[PDB]
Amino acid sequence: IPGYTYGETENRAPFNLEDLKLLKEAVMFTAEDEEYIQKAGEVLEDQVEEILDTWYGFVGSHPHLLYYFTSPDGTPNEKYLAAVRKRFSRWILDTSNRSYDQAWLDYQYEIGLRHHRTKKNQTDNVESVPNIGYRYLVAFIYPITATMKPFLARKGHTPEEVEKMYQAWFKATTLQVALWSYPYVKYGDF
Amino acid sequence: IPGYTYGETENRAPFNLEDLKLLKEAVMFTAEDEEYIQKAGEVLEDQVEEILDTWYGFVGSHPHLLYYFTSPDGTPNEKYLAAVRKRFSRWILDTSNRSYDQAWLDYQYEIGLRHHRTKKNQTDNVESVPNIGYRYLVAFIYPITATMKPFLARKGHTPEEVEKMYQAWFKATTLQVALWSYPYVKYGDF
Ligand code: HEM
Ligand code: HEM
Repeated sequence: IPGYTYGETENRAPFNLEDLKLLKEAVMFTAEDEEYIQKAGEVLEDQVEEILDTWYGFVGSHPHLLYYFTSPDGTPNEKYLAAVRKRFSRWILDTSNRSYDQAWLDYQYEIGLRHHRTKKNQTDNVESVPNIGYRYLVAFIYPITATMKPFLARKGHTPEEVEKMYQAWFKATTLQVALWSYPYVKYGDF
Repeated sequence: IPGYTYGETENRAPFNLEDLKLLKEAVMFTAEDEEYIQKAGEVLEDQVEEILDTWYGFVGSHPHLLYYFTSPDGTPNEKYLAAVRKRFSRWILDTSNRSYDQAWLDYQYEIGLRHHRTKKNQTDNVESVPNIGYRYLVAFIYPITATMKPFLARKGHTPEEVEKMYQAWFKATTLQVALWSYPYVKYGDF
């Protein structure tokens, strides 16, 4: 997967497992969620192409969102979209299947950097907008969860079990966006 | 309510109603959510004392969270806790009842400043930790929604109605924390 460097990044994250422990506590994430996030992964894995179509369909319906994938002429850079899409697809699996350990934290730092002006447009060597306003990274916690919700019911568990996979995904997505804030936030304010 | 200055803030927010419309789109908030957030705060009005108890009970049971309300010697400042609790109580109603317009936006900027080192500890004239690390503001999107969830069902609405009130609360909470990122974010990166 071009551009995908999980576990082999150039930098160690500026946060460690003790930071992660304390943030899991803030998001109410426990060993029970670890179990249900894996089950979410099992439910979602064969539905990935439909998930991506649904996700990028949302992004594409709003010009000020599609904007972050645009060439200077205001049109979508289709090379950029395609390349990112393969890494997003793998992130769905990573969220479900990776241990949230130090290597995981290292890639969380890398993903933040990539949304931020620090590294945006460098992975795919494209000309696009320099920065994704942090306001929308936070905003997107909601649609990520709303996108996944229908797919978690299709395979075909009880409302009680679906709710647990959904709640685990919500906690896991919030935790990640919190980490991704690091390069956006004024030094010492994170 | 001491320190509560809604509609009476010193400054205008660096964001406007056009920003708010674009952020609402990013969190999938529509006229349909206005109706159910209104209903939510009709359901929640009666139960605010129990909600506050549950909420500060979560904060209180994690030393690194209770931390943010502590005096320099490490002990919780009870004056600070009781005063802020009155404004948080009002915020529950404001989220449900206020029209999200320019004056609401203005109070959003104020709330973010109060969590940040810019205005933390001034409203109540207390001496406490200087800054709430932004990682936890994002993290708290989760427990805030989890706390409201049980209370939204207790007035005997249908499961689809409860779900709709919850999803509206989730959208609205996410929208607010995105706006509160303003004083935390590197100038120009928001
Ligand atoms: C909950 C919030 C979000 C999640 C879970 C998410 C997910 C991801 C993932 C997994 C990648 C690939 C990372 C890699 O390189 O391995 C990525 C990159 C990217 N995302 Fe997001 N994203 C979020 C917020 C946003 C927002 C608000 C936008 C704006 C439309 C956006 C647009 C992009 C763009 C343009 C890239 C390519 C950045 C680059 O040049 O490297 N993302 N995103
Ligand atoms: C979803 C995220 C959060 C929400 C919805 C929220 C809600 C609120 C509200 C409504 C207020 C009072 C605003 C006013 O003055 O009218 C407040 C203040 C405060 N909150 Fe939060 N809060 C969040 C994140 C956090 C976090 C992570 C902490 C860490 C414990 C925290 C602790 C405090 C403190 C210490 C104050 C007083 C700040 C000051 O000195 O003015 N909050 N919060």
